Amino acid sequence: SNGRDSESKRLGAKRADGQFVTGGSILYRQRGTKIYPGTNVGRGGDDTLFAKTDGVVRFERMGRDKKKVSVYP
Amino acid sequence: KLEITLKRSLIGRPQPQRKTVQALGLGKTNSVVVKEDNPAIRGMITKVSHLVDVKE
Amino acid sequence: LVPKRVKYRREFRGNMRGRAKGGTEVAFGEYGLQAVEASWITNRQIEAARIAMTRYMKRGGKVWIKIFPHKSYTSKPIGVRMGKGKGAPEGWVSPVKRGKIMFEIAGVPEDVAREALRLAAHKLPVKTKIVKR
RNA sequence: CUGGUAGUUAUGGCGAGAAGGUCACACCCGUUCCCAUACCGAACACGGUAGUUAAGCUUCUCUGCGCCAAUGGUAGUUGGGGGCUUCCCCCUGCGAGAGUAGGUCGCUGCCGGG
RNA sequence: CUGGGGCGGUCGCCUCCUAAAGAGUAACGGAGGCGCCCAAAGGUUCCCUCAGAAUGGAUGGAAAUCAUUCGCAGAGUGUAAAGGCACAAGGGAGCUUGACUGCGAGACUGACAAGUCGAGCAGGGACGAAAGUCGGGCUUAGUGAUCCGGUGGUUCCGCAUGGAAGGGCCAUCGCUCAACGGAUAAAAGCUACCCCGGGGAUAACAGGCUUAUCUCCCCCAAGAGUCCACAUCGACGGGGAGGUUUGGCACCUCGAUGUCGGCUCGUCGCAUCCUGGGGCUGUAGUCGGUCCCAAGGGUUGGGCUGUUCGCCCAUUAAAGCGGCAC
RNA sequence: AAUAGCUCACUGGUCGAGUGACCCCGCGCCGAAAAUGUACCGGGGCUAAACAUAUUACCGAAACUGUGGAUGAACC
RNA sequence: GUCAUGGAGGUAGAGCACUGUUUGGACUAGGGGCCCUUCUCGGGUUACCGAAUUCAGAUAAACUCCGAAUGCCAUGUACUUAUACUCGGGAGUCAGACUGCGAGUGAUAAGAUCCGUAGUCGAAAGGGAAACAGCCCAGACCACCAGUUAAGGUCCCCAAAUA
RNA sequence: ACAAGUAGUUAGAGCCCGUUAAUGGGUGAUAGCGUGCCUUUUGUAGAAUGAACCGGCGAGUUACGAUUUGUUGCAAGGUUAA
Ligand SMILES: [K+]
Ligand SMILES: [Mg+2]
Ligand SMILES: [Mg+2]
Ligand SMILES: [Mg+2]
Ligand SMILES: [Mg+2]
Ligand SMILES: [Mg+2]
Ligand SMILES: [Mg+2]
Ligand SMILES: [Mg+2]
Ligand SMILES: [Mg+2]
Ligand SMILES: [Mg+2]
Ligand SMILES: [Mg+2]
Ligand SMILES: [Mg+2]
Ligand SMILES: [Mg+2]
Ligand SMILES: [Mg+2]
Ligand SMILES: [Mg+2]
Ligand SMILES: [Mg+2]
Ligand SMILES: [Mg+2]
Ligand SMILES: [Mg+2]
Ligand SMILES: [Mg+2]
Ligand SMILES: [Mg+2]
Ligand SMILES: [Mg+2]
Ligand SMILES: [Mg+2]
Ligand SMILES: [Mg+2]
Ligand SMILES: [Mg+2]
Ligand SMILES: [Mg+2]
Ligand SMILES: [Mg+2]
Ligand SMILES: [Mg+2]
Ligand SMILES: [Mg+2]
Ligand SMILES: [Mg+2]
Ligand SMILES: [Mg+2]
Ligand SMILES: [Mg+2]
Ligand SMILES: [Mg+2]
Ligand SMILES: [Mg+2]
Ligand SMILES: [Mg+2]
Ligand SMILES: [Mg+2]
Ligand SMILES: [Mg+2]
Repeated sequence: SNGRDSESKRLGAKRADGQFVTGGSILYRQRGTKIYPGTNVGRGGDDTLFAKTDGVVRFERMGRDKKKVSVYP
Repeated sequence: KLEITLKRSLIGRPQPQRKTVQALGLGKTNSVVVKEDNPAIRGMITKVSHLVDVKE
Repeated sequence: LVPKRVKYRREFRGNMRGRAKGGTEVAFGEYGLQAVEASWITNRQIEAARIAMTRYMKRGGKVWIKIFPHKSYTSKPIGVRMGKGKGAPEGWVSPVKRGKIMFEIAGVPEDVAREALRLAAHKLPVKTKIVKR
């Protein structure tokens, strides 16, 4: 009566902290905001975080319990 | 300046160890290599200390 | 001893590596029966050991059962090939890791406590040591 | 000195106690006008400043709650070895969680009035 | 597909655990969902905060609504689960249709087919004073290709030419094709009358591993035994040995390891049925019981059952239990 | 049968050195029965030729080295 | 490959802050036993249950206030090393096995089965483990009546200690 | 004619020879080592398959297309078919 399961959705980080990315590069795939959009980063309709401009990826803390990813040129 | 001698076989050893031994420049068993004592080389030696012998 | 209900009817056997994380020091009674090596203690073994302790005390002093059988285990009947999903739940066990005080007793003199606990220990599949507070 | 406005994982919070006030801030008085209530000038908005530090507000004290937190030891564990292999032990490196000594009633920037 | 095959179950998609702190990861492993819904449950502006408990109040009861205090979420989030969410992604109200057209640097994911995210540009808008946000919904299921048909549109083609027929292109609709990458528009059984190609890749016999089960031996000792745990037994539990059972596995053999019982011939083990020696006895005696040593020899004629086995008749010192391809 | 009877505990005497509990560790013992033949060290055999801790010599591979030869690649 | 630096990520462990499972107190609510002037409306008792409540103590694959070691992604102006990628021509493979470690299924059985991860076999001769694909040591270009060592050994079979 | 043999191989006396004359030939007491070949397999000395032996015969070819590499000729050209 079991035997079922969906395809795995290859979620999680797609570029590293300190890595140069082009504009539009997906940084993080996630359900909801495990990580929040930082500066020069946007949240897609499925919570995908992406670089709005070229630059270096930086994962920072944004207040005790939360976390964010920025892109600094 | 270190003198590093490969004293055990790489047969039976995991890839990481083989790749470290290769990067150290060692070949056949009892091969010998002379290296400048750095933290980088010392770190390699630590990973394969059970395979090699180290002089000065 | 049986869980009143369970989130999941079937469950991994698990493992018994390491010293029990808690319940390694007698905390309620004077004397305790400490597991020296790891083993599954079934509810049928806990009852056997409890009655053996209790009968010898003659409704005198207290008996704490410090382990509870939280983990179900399943079996396949004889004449059933492997596969076709997990077998039906058989019984209930407490994975007892080494150093876990399984029973404790107070309100009887040392000799009776020490005797009660050796009678209890002979019903358990694990090497035991009698320890006091 | 106080109003505004930021930054900083609560060492910044909560709770308790106390003091202060046209220099702002506040409550406070009114519903004529703009504007309000799925009813209500409570709120929101607008017009006043008789009244008051009681509250918020600001400053000061406190470790009751939280929060932060070593050292040491232990668990675990990469690699390397042993066993009597439900598991266990030794060597090398890394090393928690808990608990404890202790720390904390914030720190930092700009702007206006004083 | 399948721990042989059949029967049963399953077949596509989503969430979790398994999954070993990136990603990925199997089993007829453990749990649940889906084949939609919504004209607002969508967009935007502005405003807001839930559950529960305590206490007091008419019908009012434990629990309706009202008021106060305490309440980081113990609520909610259309719908499983996970990840999120109180600057709310949760709750109100006003206006709206961005649930827009053309696209799209660049990424993710993927054998392919497909799938996913996307700043930004233009057209023309919604809301907003503006900033700005808006290419559906907190996120991730809600789907199905091609071929062939149907309808709509069209500065495309139109077989001498003008037309037309018909085709193309753009948009959209029609099969549980669900065995969900869909053999066809259209598909059930028996074979012991069978045949060929193959396989020890895979079952039935025997062997092997395993030993749950089985037989035997033990530990503990509550009980039983006229008193009396241990003459003889022994619950609840616990620990072994053996490899005769019931099983598990599929490792040898399918270019054949060809058969249950009986007959003939035995041989071996000892966990001993008899006979020999001994300890204990609930051993007065007789007749027994039980354990230790002991494998030298011995260990049956019939009736019924194909029957191993069993039951029965009649014997015997005894009518032992196992192994050796049962 | 009840009595009687023998014995201990508990004391002086003789004798003239040790004697009695409990806990921990090492190594051993019983528990230990299968089928052709010893048959659960390969054998012999071992009281170390076993085990523990420490040490040092040697043996031991087609490993590595020596000598000679063949050969692939790369670079001068 | 290592060093350094940065980062994502919730496993081992641990913990009980949440969710479930759970033991023993203490504490009141109540209902049910128990007696009852009573209409069981109200009292007095209880250890018969009880749902909260705190105190102490446990427990988890599908719990997490916490959280490693490793592994992974990057960066470097670091030190070693020698591959990488792209496009073409040609393949074979799609029965795997065992061992160690981490899991599932199983009985925490299997030389079982199914993944992960490393190794060896496969496709690897040699030495050791009596014999013994998968264990330990170790990789055979050819010749040598040379040498040194590995695992494993050194009383005899049998090379070396009756060290 | 006291021996346990995948039949050899390495070591090797003894005896008998004498060549394409070179660290030669025949035989082999005795000692060490040693599980045919092929196929098929995770794995075969295999108690899996195939072959009694010897000899002969016995399996990727050709045509026409495609593509790619090499060679040669000519080259913004190259080349003819019937
Ligand atoms: K026991
Ligand atoms: Mg999966
Ligand atoms: Mg969407
Ligand atoms: Mg190894
Ligand atoms: Mg089947
Ligand atoms: Mg099977
Ligand atoms: Mg993962
Ligand atoms: Mg025409
Ligand atoms: Mg399909
Ligand atoms: Mg017939
Ligand atoms: Mg046939
Ligand atoms: Mg088979
Ligand atoms: Mg098959
Ligand atoms: Mg069989
Ligand atoms: Mg056989
Ligand atoms: Mg198999
Ligand atoms: Mg045959
Ligand atoms: Mg006997
Ligand atoms: Mg008969
Ligand atoms: Mg037979
Ligand atoms: Mg060599
Ligand atoms: Mg754990
Ligand atoms: Mg966990
Ligand atoms: Mg297997
Ligand atoms: Mg493995
Ligand atoms: Mg093969
Ligand atoms: Mg080999
Ligand atoms: Mg050998
Ligand atoms: Mg072979
Ligand atoms: Mg030597
Ligand atoms: Mg010798
Ligand atoms: Mg002889
Ligand atoms: Mg002779
Ligand atoms: Mg034969
Ligand atoms: Mg033949
Ligand atoms: Mg060609």
